[PDB]
Amino acid sequence: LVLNCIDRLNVYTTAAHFAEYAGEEAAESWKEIVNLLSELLASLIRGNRANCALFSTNLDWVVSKLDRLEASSGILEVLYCVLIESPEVLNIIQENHIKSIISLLDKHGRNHKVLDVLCSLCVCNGVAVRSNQDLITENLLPGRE
Amino acid sequence: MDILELSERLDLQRFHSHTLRLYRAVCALGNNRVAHALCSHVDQAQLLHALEDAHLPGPLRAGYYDLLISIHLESACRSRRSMLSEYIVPLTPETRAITLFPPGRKGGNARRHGLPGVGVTTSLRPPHHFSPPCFVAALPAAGVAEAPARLSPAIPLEALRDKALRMLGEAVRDGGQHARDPVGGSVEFQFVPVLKLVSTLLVMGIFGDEDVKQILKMIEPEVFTEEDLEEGLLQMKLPESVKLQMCNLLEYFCDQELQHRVESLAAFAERYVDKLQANQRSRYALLMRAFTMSAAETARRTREFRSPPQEQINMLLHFKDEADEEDCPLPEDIRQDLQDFHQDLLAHCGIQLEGEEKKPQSLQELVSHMVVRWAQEDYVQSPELVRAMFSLLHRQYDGLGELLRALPRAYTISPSSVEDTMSLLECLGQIRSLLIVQMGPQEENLMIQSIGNIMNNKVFYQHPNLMRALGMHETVMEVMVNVLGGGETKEIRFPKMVTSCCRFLCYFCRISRQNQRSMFDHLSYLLENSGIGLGMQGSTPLDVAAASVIDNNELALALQEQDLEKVVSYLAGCGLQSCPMLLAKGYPDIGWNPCGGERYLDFLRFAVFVNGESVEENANVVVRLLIRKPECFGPALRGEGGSGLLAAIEEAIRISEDPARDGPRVHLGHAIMSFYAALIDLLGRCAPEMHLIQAGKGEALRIRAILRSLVPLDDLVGIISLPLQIPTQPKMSASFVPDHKASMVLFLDRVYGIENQDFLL
Amino acid sequence: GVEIETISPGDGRTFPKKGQTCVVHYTGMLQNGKKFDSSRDRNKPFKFRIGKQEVIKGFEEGAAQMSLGQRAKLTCTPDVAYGATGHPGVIPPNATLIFDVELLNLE
Amino acid sequence: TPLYNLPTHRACNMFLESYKAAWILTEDHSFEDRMIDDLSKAGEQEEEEKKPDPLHQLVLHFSRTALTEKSKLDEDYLYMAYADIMA
Amino acid sequence: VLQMISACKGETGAMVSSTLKLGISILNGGNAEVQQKMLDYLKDKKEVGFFQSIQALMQTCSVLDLNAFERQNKAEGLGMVNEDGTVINRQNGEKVMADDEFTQDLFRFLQLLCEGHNNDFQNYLRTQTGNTTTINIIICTVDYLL
Repeated sequence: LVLNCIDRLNVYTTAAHFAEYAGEEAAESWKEIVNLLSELLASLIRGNRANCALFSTNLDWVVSKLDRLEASSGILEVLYCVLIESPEVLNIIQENHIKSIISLLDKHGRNHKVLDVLCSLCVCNGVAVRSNQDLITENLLPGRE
Repeated sequence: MDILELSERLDLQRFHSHTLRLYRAVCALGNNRVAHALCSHVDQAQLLHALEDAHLPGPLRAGYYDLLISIHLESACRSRRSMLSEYIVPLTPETRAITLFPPGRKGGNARRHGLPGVGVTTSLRPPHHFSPPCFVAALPAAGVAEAPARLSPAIPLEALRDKALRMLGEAVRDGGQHARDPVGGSVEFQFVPVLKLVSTLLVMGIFGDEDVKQILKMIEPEVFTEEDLEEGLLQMKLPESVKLQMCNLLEYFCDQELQHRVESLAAFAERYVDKLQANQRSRYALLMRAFTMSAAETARRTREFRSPPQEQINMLLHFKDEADEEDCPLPEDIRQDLQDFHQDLLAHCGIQLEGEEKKPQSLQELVSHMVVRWAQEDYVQSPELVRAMFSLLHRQYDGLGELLRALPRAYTISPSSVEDTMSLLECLGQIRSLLIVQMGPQEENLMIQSIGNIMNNKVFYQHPNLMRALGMHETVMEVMVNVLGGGETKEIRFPKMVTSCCRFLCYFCRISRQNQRSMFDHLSYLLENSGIGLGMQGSTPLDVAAASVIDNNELALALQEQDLEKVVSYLAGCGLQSCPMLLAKGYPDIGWNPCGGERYLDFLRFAVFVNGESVEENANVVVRLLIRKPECFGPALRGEGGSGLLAAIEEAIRISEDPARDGPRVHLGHAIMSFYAALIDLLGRCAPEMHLIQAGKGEALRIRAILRSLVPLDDLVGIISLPLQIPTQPKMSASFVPDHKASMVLFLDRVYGIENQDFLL
Repeated sequence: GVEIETISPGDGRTFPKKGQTCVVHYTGMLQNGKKFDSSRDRNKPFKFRIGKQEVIKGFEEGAAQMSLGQRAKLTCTPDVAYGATGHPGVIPPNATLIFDVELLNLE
Repeated sequence: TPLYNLPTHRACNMFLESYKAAWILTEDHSFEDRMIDDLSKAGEQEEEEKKPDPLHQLVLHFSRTALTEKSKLDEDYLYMAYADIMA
Repeated sequence: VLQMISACKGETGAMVSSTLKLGISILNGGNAEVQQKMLDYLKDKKEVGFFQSIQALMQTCSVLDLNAFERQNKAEGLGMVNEDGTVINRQNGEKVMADDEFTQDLFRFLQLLCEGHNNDFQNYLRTQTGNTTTINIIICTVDYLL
């Protein structure tokens, strides 16, 4: 129901000046409620081991809902908790997620959290992954600039 | 923007530190390709300039040091550390020329123990095999083509070692001068990275003798002069990480000392066994010269000839003292040498031998006093430092325990037989380095190629103690259980690699006996894992289980019972299954498992007869388990559901010639007849021994009655009386197998018995 | 269609034969970009043979018509040097390569 | 005949096994009491709420490993050896 | 020691053997101070599971059996001579019990734990009050004796 609520609140094409669809007293209470919901999910999946494994079912939706203009705060931290506290979802990561992460890094400035997430995305719990490392070294650094 | 700018642009400095962290994480645990890629960006000159510079900030200095460590001196260090617990000595005059070497110059037994790691140590470890980086070489056109991965980029080792030595000298000089400006802004950023670098270089084994002597001198210039100014690191207040680095350094030095000690003991052992062989030859010659005028000639002949060499060696050695008891067939010449060597070895360890601030004048006393001094300081808030400290303290008080742990991993290799040993060790190191990495196509191809290039080694044939030690069978089992289990239906992923593995398992079973038992319990775990997952075709581990118990006569007697229950339950489940792969392969849907049932019957055939006998306990247990479930051995066609065995074999025959139920190399009739032959052979081999034990007990009679009542008469004779093919147009495995008649004869002889009329018929 | 800008000072009238070994002292330089390789940084000349492939064909054909001690700017076209795939993680795809080879072999 | 005319490797291995099954590991050290006495005797080389320097950091470390999460623990031969030494 | 013995549950590995040996070593003679400290710690913490772990550990103890003895006798009968396999076929004939030392150590530790006549540990062991679960070790010990 939380995911459904987030999806229903995220039907806005820009979530900035589309408040006329809902009406008044909604435009001001948009960024704060989005950040509060993201932080609620964040504190929910933080600390628990089984919860991260249970929630690690649809990472594509989280990846797609990452660079949602204002959604830089939060959301990303949820993925970081999932990666740290559940090192088993790191098996179905295709090039689309890496491209989305690189686009987020180039679009939202030089944020250290993005580099931390990319750092945690290669090495697993004592086992290295050749595919993820090779994908990272050719997409994030295909050259320079 | 200038690197040296730390006061401003703090966010940029944090970003660069995290970028270095990402670079180090990418180049972690192998991946020589990204190693070369990073060598393209952060080249050799930049790394050396960042090394030599001292005005750099702390975090960036630590990041650059750890990046250089993880790029250049990482893979070789891991490979050499993975085999630091293995000690192998060859037979060269250099080995005979090295011993404990007491300081006899104005000394003797009551002298120093010598500086550890001064060289002249001999062992068998593979070379690092570096390669210079390059970027003007065109990539091969063929994709991979079983490429042997790559090699880490090479850097000048001597120049790097000299730079590290001068860096540590400058650091200790600055620490002695008590300057208020650290290199990295703190003591940690000044001491930890250089200590980590010098520890990695020391583990590398690049230093010679003068370098190690200088390092030991500058560590503590108080009790290392047997070979106020410049105070050592041991007399300086330092944080926790410096303590960890020094603890690792001391652990490496102690490991080197232990390796030297065990090599010296191996040389002494070779000399002692040579002397013992010479004395035994002389004693045999004198006995041959004078063999008369005696009464215990037969006893002496049985003792020195009709006895295993282990027992003879144990008698001639363990009776040398027996706590001052003698009673040994050896003179009193080598006994004095043995006692002197034992006393010298006990003096070398931490035993006073007399009674059981002060200058230590040694290493063990020095490290013990230093650890006590560190304990006497404030409470340590780092649990890992405390654990390493206590491990180092305990490791330096019980030499007997570490010696007893290290002796099973010691062996002596024949001279001029080191090339094969190096090849085997390099292959094992490659196996481990691919074990620490997740599986995939290229790495499985490399593993298959390596395990196919290890067969022709001329080492695995002999010396079972090499593989009994080390634990490489455990490594193979970990690899295979990683590729097989852990992912439910992921067992079918990556096939065609278990064939070489299973061949290796069977060979390791057939080598020796203790290895046979160990791999027996391990293969029991494997058959459980295969049963939880239905197994696989081809080189099934069930075939390995059948081939492992071909001739033991010891494991089957003490074999468990729940494993048989699991096996028969899996067989019943396969019999009640509909074989989804067979129907998709082009065969009609039949609720029976031909291949699985045949393999299970073949395995059960090899786990009953042992060595031609019949264990009554396992026989009755398997009979009770098999007959407890009526839904077994084909309940719908064997006769349980209301059919007949003769009708079943006639239907199988009618299917066999001109089949129509199936389409395209294994059909149903051959599988049916093979299954029936295997079941009847298993029943015949399960008969309660012979008439020698059936005349005294009633359990054998009851088993015989049940077996006779299970299958009716006038059936085996009718099957035998069925005509065969033309006796020698070409035929293949579709018609009657001549070995079926042998099974019929064996079952008739071992169950029904004999009479006149049936015998003549 | 490869342009060569020979620098006349540096003398040398010994053309490289086919089958022998000669050393180079080049430094890499990407087009409209940065420096990625430098033999001077490693302080070690690169040794390679002539006529046995093992290098870029474009680089070989650019360095063929050169004398001893005569540096130039060998611009390698990307369609034959590294192709549309390129080196995965160092050289971006379809990019020209610029080098300044310096000869110091004593033969 | 089985004694002589044998490769030196079998003799060396057999000697190693026999020396392993010999007067070694016969409790001829008695070093545990000496070490235990030598540790706790150093209470303060140069020193109310301060914890004792020896025999207390080890106990606290073992207790904190006891009170950790993630079900039970294994291996840890250090606690093995130390408990055996004290006993 | 009480925390180490309360961590491992059911498993009879070397962990439990070493903990029980240390408990024998420290409680030999029955010091009143140690018993008082353990009672105070158990009353303060009020942690359940230690009694459950003890009950599970003692429930899986070993007893003599006839089929195992027959198997051991058949193994000791040999019938063939292998490469010094006599000393490795059996662990000096301990295949029948393999747990007598551990069971004796555990029962000795329980005896040393409850040897004082304070009439305090007996009531706690029969029915503990600080926890919401009763174990009643006496009945389980009676079952083991039976």
